[PDB]
Amino acid sequence: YGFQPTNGVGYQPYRVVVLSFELLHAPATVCGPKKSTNLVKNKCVNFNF
Amino acid sequence: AYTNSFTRGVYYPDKVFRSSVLHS
Repeated sequence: YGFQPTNGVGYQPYRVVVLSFELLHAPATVCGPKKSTNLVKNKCVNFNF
Repeated sequence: AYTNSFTRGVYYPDKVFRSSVLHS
């Protein structure tokens, strides 16, 4: 590419980042931010581990 | 020399517990 500052859009350079989330078969890893919370029991509950 | 394995080289395909279950 011979990039030059006086190029019409669609010929100017764009920087690209491709994030690819993969899930092999480990025990866990990075994730969003959760506030967690105590653990109940013996009670019908709605859980996320 | 060459030799014969008999029943060798079996590994747990992954995590996940499991009990009596002829799993394929």
